Amino acid sequence: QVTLKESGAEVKKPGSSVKVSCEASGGTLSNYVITWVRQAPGQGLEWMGGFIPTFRTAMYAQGFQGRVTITADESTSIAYMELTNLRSEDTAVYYCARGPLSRGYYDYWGQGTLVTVSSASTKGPSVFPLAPSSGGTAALGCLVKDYFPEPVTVSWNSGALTSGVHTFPAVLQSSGLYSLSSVVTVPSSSLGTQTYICNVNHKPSNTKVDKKAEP
Amino acid sequence: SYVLTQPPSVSVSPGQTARITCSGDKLGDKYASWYQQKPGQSPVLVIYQDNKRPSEIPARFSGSNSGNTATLTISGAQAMDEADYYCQAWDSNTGVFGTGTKLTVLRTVAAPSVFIFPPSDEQLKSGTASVVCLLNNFYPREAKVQWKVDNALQSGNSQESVTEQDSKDSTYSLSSTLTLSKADYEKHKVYACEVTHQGLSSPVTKSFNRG
Amino acid sequence: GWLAGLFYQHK
Repeated sequence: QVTLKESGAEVKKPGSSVKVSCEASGGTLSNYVITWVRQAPGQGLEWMGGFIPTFRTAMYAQGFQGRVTITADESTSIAYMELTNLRSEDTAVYYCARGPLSRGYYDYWGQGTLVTVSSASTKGPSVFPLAPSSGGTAALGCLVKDYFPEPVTVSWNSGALTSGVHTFPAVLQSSGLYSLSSVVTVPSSSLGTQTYICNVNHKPSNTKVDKKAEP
Repeated sequence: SYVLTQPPSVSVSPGQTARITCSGDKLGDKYASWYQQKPGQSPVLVIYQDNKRPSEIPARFSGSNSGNTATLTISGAQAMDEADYYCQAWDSNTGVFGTGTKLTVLRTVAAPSVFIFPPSDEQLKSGTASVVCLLNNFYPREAKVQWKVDNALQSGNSQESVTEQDSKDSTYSLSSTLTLSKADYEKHKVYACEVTHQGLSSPVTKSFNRG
Repeated sequence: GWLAGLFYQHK
């Protein structure tokens, strides 16, 4: 399958401009339609526009016209989207997608880029262990508190531990900072024979924290 | 503006048939597309040109478009099919996605496993105390978490978060955090999380004594 | 115009 790789998550000030890249790896963007679609958190998909690199013609949603620009570089097989005059309502996951010419469907999508539009300062999380003070099963976890913006990625034992893992959606605190928890259920007997380390990465503040959850 | 209306939620018992509708004005005259989006993942094309299926899509997925309605049909629905589904058609030279439907795949009632976590020493040194209650692997989604500090019902000092249905077992998990200042935290002994759910004959209380 | 046709299929 053609893989569409998009640039990293970003925080942008209102009134500014954002540029998202979409690299086609193992395929081409020539003789195809490259389209940008966005999704605000907990909301639906919204079509922004399309571009045909070969015919050098774009078509933008009437509501994005004059504020969005879709471009492509032939030698690199990379598409770009530029959204100017950013507003709080522009906070969304931006997806790039490829589809056939004269066919308005999209068979290949990128992973998406979260673009947060805020005046607020970037802040790395404080990571605290959640350990019990339960029968055959115990729960351990990590409390990822007071961070901004989203996202935060959490893994257990550098990604080796995946089964029994629940990473909860972040909650917005009254302070305007995000808080999240990540839990793992394990056998009670394992709390004395095994190590459980939660790895937290917050790319916007370039923070990386490894925390052991012990009872 | 063109609006493509979809029901916000659709439920299916395993093995049964899910029908997700998309309602639009001249819909039958347009080619409809359908996308599947699992929690935290990119959309996947499931149907194009009203009823065509991409190579990687099981034959249990089918489409139809007539008059003012397109329908996505999922025969023998499985836990694997839990996702948000979006219809898509063109109008006035613009790609229009439908309202979106969350498809819930039913399972048997599962009571939650309840766990309470006291605040870490590291957090108490910061000035705040977060007490965490976990409700793990329950079904259905409806559950009530009641915080009690020294038998006193708490209000306005907690926030909760629920996961989407699990891809294999079709359950939910819930996390609730009670935030207090270190000073208010040290004025009390008993910290309790009281849980109500369909699968519980009586409320389940998980507690600890500070210290 | 006629370019819109490269973006989707008319039924």
